[PDB]
Amino acid sequence: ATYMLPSLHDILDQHTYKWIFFGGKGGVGKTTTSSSFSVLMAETRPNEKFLLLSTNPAHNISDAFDQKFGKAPTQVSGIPNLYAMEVDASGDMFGGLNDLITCASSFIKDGTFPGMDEMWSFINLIKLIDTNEYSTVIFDTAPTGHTLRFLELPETVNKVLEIFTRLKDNMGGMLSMVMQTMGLSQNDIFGLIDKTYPKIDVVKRISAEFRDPSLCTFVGVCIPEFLSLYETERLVQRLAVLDMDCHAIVINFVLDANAATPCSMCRSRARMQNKYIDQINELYDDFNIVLSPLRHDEVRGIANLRDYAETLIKPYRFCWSA
Amino acid sequence: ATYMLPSLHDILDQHTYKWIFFGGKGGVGKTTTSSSFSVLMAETRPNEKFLLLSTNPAHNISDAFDQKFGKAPTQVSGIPNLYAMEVDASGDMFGGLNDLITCASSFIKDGTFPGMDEMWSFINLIKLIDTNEYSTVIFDTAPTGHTLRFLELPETVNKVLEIFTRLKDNMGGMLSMVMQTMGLSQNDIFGLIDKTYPKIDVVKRISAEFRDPSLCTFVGVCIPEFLSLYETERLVQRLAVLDMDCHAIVINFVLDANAATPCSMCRSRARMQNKYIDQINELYDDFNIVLSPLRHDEVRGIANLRDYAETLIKPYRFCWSA
Ligand SMILES: Nc1ncnc2c1ncn2[C@@H]1O[C@H](COP(=O)(O)OP(=O)(O)OP(=O)(O)O)[C@@H](O)[C@H]1O
Ligand SMILES: Nc1ncnc2c1ncn2[C@@H]1O[C@H](COP(=O)(O)OP(=O)(O)OP(=O)(O)O)[C@@H](O)[C@H]1O
Ligand SMILES: [Mg+2]
Ligand SMILES: [Mg+2]
Ligand SMILES: [Zn+2]
Ligand SMILES: [Zn+2]
Ligand SMILES: [Zn+2]
Repeated sequence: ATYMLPSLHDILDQHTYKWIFFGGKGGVGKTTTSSSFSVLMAETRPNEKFLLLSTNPAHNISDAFDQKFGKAPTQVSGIPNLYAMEVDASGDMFGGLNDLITCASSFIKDGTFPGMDEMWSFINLIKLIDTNEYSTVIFDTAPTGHTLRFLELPETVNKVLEIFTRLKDNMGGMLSMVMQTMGLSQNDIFGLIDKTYPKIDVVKRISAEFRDPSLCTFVGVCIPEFLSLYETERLVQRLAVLDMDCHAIVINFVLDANAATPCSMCRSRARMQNKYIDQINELYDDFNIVLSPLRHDEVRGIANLRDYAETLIKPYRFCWSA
Repeated sequence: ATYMLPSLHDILDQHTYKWIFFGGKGGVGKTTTSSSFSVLMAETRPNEKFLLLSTNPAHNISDAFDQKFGKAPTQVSGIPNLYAMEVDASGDMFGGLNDLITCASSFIKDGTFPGMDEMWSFINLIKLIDTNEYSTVIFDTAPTGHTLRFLELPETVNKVLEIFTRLKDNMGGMLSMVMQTMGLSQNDIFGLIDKTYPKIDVVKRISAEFRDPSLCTFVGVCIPEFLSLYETERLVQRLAVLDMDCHAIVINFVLDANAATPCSMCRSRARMQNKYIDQINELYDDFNIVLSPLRHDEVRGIANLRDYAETLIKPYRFCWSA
């Protein structure tokens, strides 16, 4: 009843995608899967450019590729259309606009809203992306429970733009209060609003692309174990709240073993995994469910990232397959 | 040359310990190991009381124990001297002191130092711990790269107490500025400083216990793979910076396989693990290195947490052991 191909081949072939996120519990393969998929995209689309971004403060993209990446787009050895970059947590208009915001917000209740650094980090990031003309950006995220980088900016944008309105109108005398508090002219304050409003508008427009299922999708990564399914349920619910598309899950570390497998370790673990794979098949029956097998070695270097990518688009046949 | 028992038995038997942290890369077994060890402590010391705290916003202690825990100490089924609690991120003196701090700090450069919520979260936590009289608190931390909860408060304490000094002395007219800015009397400001200074002093005294190797130790958890050793090196360096003791690592998911093991998956993976275990044996030759074997099933429920704890103090004999 509506066979979903157990692969990311449809995502790979959907060239409208501008933003692709991979996420899930600690240790499930976010870095391995995002890195492998970004190689697959780059090698199948050599006439386009791609950016892999780590937003996990525990950056592991360098060690996955066995190549030193930095805080600026770095070209991947052997895949010259692929760039990788570490994004850290949180010009001089920043200082001025921030002070204007923090002062003006304290004129109303709950007026200490966070993520003004976030906004400026993100404005910088759009700088790079338009300049270098990437067709798609791939995110290697931090584990679930760690706040999703950039995904709440639409609510930040809204509070800033309403403050801009209040100041322009002198709503309840906020402008007078700010001028008298900061010793700025009406023209100084209007100058800060006017010069930065286009920057905010860009943030508004790209944040909307996160919520457009043609431009953005979020791929879940999990292991077939109680705690990882729990974290996956909570990631899927949080993405619904944020109006962001998630229709694909990669189940990683899948054992190629059954009741007839000699190894008693692989045999019993495969029994455990079977319960949780069936639970995922049931719960997410409209998703692409990709079975990424346990490999004989860690997934480091392009040869390994390439082999890992093959099972993202060519569904692996397990001894226990139908 | 200085045989370290490959177990946590010395830590288990060291009753001076008040604070024990478990940490490491995403997915390596922080929750499993902290939960198991906290059961072991509670069952070996039934006449004392123990608190297990999750500071991973992705709280998994409930699912590890298969018991619902909340935001207040919850008594563990079958282990009545053991309590478990989820600690979330960030009375009315809070609001007032915070406003006093944020105002007074802007009178000097870099005067926007973070973690005033942190401090108040922590003051609350010491409340519970002294009241309920726990001999030891065990922390299930967030992954490496995620900021270590409560461990930077000594530097927060210092900036607050110097502001207190400045205000008391009217250093460079900061007191006048604050009185005129906030419309408080000298006596109002002195009242806020005097009433909360004892609260700060408590934070100062307990933060110091984190840095006393008789009262506090940090146990590393890793898997024998490149990325996990990298994250472990970076956790160990960060704990040196913070003057916090780390002399124990648990290597988890260790395969009981060698060249003679029939299973080609377990045989090759054991070859990979062997390289990284030898690297850990070399690099951390003054540490307790505990080998926690891969188990046939996920570690959920007290029976499993108990079995897992046995290999924390009784070193497992592997087919490949000396
Ligand atoms: N299918 C697989 N078979 C074998 N090893 C794998 C597989 N997938 C990932 N690995 C290895 O497992 C480890 C964990 O993977 P990875 O670091 O990609 O996870 P993560 O979700 O990014 O972790 P973190 O939460 O720490 O960011 C790595 O050492 C990686 O090489
Ligand atoms: N030795 C082991 N053998 C088999 N399964 C294990 C072992 N240790 C842990 N597990 C299982 O592996 C999974 C990951 O462990 P756990 O959740 O404790 O790691 P963590 O470091 O707390 O992860 P996170 O970074 O998400 O907080 C769990 O499903 C747990 O039951
Ligand atoms: Mg990662
Ligand atoms: Mg955990
Ligand atoms: Zn195709
Ligand atoms: Zn003993
Ligand atoms: Zn096996």
